[PDB]
Amino acid sequence: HHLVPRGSYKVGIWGFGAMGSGIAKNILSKKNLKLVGVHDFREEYIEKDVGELLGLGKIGIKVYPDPITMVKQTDPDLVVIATNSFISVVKDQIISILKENKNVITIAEEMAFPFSKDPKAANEIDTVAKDHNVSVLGTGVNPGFVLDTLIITLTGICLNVQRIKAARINDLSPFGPTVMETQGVGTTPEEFKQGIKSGKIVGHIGFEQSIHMIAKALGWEIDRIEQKREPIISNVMRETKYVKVQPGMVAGCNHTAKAFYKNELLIELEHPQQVLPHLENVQTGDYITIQGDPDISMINPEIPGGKGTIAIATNMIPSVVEARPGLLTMVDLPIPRALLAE
Amino acid sequence: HHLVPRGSYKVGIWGFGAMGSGIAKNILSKKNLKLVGVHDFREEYIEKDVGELLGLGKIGIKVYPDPITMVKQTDPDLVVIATNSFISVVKDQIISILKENKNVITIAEEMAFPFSKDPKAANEIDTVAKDHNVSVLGTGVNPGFVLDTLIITLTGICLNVQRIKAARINDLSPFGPTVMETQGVGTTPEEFKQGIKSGKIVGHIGFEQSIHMIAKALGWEIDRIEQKREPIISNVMRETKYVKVQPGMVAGCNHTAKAFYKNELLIELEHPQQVLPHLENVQTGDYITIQGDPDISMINPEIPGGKGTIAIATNMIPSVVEARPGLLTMVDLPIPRALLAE
Ligand SMILES: NC(=O)c1ccc[n+]([C@@H]2O[C@H](COP(=O)([O-])OP(=O)(O)OC[C@H]3O[C@@H](n4cnc5c(N)ncnc54)[C@H](O)[C@@H]3O)[C@@H](O)[C@H]2O)c1
Ligand SMILES: NC(=O)c1ccc[n+]([C@@H]2O[C@H](COP(=O)([O-])OP(=O)(O)OC[C@H]3O[C@@H](n4cnc5c(N)ncnc54)[C@H](O)[C@@H]3O)[C@@H](O)[C@H]2O)c1
Repeated sequence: HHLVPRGSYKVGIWGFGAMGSGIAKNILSKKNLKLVGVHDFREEYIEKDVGELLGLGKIGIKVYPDPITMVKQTDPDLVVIATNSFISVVKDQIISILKENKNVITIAEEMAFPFSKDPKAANEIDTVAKDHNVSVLGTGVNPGFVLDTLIITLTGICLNVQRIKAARINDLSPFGPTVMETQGVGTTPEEFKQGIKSGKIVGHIGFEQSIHMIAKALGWEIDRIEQKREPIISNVMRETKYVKVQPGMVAGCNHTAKAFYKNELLIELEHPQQVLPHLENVQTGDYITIQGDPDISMINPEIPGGKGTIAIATNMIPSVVEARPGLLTMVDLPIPRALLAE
Repeated sequence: HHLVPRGSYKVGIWGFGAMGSGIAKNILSKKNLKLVGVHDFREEYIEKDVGELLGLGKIGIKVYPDPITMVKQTDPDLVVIATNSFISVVKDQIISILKENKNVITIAEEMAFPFSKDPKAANEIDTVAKDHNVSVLGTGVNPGFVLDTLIITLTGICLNVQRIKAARINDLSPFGPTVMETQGVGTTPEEFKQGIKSGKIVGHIGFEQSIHMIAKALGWEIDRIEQKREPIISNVMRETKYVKVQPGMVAGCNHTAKAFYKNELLIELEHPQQVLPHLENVQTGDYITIQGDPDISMINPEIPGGKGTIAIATNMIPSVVEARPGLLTMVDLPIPRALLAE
């Protein structure tokens, strides 16, 4: 009732890495968004022109050494935070922006649905947001879309849902050595085991967030989540510039999650990640099965993680600016849609 | 800012046919909805107990001969109108409810997005809704989901969209003689031609609504829509209790639509409807292709029209009750999701 609608929105960015620089380039293309400032803590970006960093020539938008200075001088309506995955780090970044009376989108995986896993941090964020009449959303391809929002959306044509099973199968081949390491690519089984114990081999971050969003959306409770991270052993040679997988070595990580209530399995999410999956007849894609009334079976190849994340983080901007105050989720907002290029 | 949120919602129904009786049964199953009244103009329903009509025993909810009496005595928060397809008929039904200060959902095909095709009727509805601080939504499987909402949602992971192509392929075999007639099943080509001219053979109602919703959502303009309705000629026998199709006869209707702007094709929607499509290797399903950055290719079998429509019309109820006043569309509301059974 009191919302003043706007026709264009100013955007700032905190974190000018792969995602945040993609986002900046995407915003620059939009008719109804304007990029007004960027911040990153690395000297290689600080005080440089964002246009020139992106290879577009000078556009007169600089990278600020400080995010609060950025916000105060450039006056964005919303800041996109593309920094870290973990609510223990990102919470203070989010709160810093909300205290300067701006909205936030983050792609941090633990922010897609933090209410069950990190209830104190969630409440702290929601409270600051409400106290400053601003909104926060965590989004992304996964978590934020393929294994949560999209699943939920499909249930909208169901009379009732019994259980969900979904899988995202990607190809790690495009990526660099850090990604290869986090999925154990190019390891022996023993090496993989020790990387899992040490945390060097991560698998996927977000299944708990997606499970809890789906559950909340459908009115279910979840009392237990079992996760497994198992090496994907190759029978063939798989090689990129940065990794060599021989037969018997690990080609990546099969991370799966099962969510229960009182020992009834309600949600099963699977995310095998490996290099060159087609070499052993694995087809990449996003696959959703809903068992209910009716049953639904649904994308090949899979939605690209990087490009899709850049996209959705951009595309949600107007909705978040226009949204009610608080810590919001994708389930609270109008359906995602692509914003018009200039 | 002024919205008082509710935890349960009372529902009324106008039109107790295949959809409206399905909807009533679905609402009766929900934890957070209560069915409070039904109206239909046929004597066979009027004054009968809805529970008994549905085979559930007496539940003490009757069918009213008058919808306004229904609303005044049973005090629903929202009325679902499942009567007719055409905005020329349904507009006055919708307006009648809005003037009694209640919200509306309708499944009328021309109400999914009436702003371009029927701008005077749309504005009249939007104006009455706003004047009475209530909301109206048109929804359904098609239009309302598969060839509009769902497509739009998928674009939310795109950087930009060039063009869309989508098809829904169903099987008419389950249906009765009226459906068979509207799709020309069991006709000769000459007969089909004359049924198209007379309006006995309809094809699909809604492509213009879906095209215009997708366009509006993406910020596109459409200046021309070309439609074709061509008979699907069988090479084999196809038979149900109510129809016999011999080789050379028509098995149904291939209705397609192409939407342009300045002669560039932006949206192509296809809905072949025929009996027993598998007999000539046609696979039923809903298929969406987005050409853009990135390209996206997406359900087999197709989302069931009847069950899915019952579902979505029910599932949107809380959102519409909670929504801002006016004539809304699926693009304005939170993502569809299944409501919890009691
Ligand atoms: N939800 C999803 O689907 C999704 C998808 C992609 C990435 N992510 C997450 O988004 C984050 C960003 O991914 P990326 O690929 O852009 O990573 P990146 O390493 O390429 O970029 C991170 C950037 O943030 C900067 N940065 C980090 N901490 C900072 C701080 N405290 N202050 C200022 N600048 C800081 C770094 O200097 C770097 O430029 C990661 O946590 C990633 O896992 C989520
Ligand atoms: N958007 C979609 O995907 C979608 C899907 C299914 C049906 N529909 C539409 O929904 C409508 C209902 O479909 P159905 O299969 O239930 O049709 P139906 O013929 O089985 O039921 C219509 C009912 O409405 C009653 N009725 C009609 N006009 C009335 C009036 N003026 N006052 C009171 N009662 C009245 C009839 O007596 C009948 O019981 C149709 O127009 C149909 O095309 C849309």
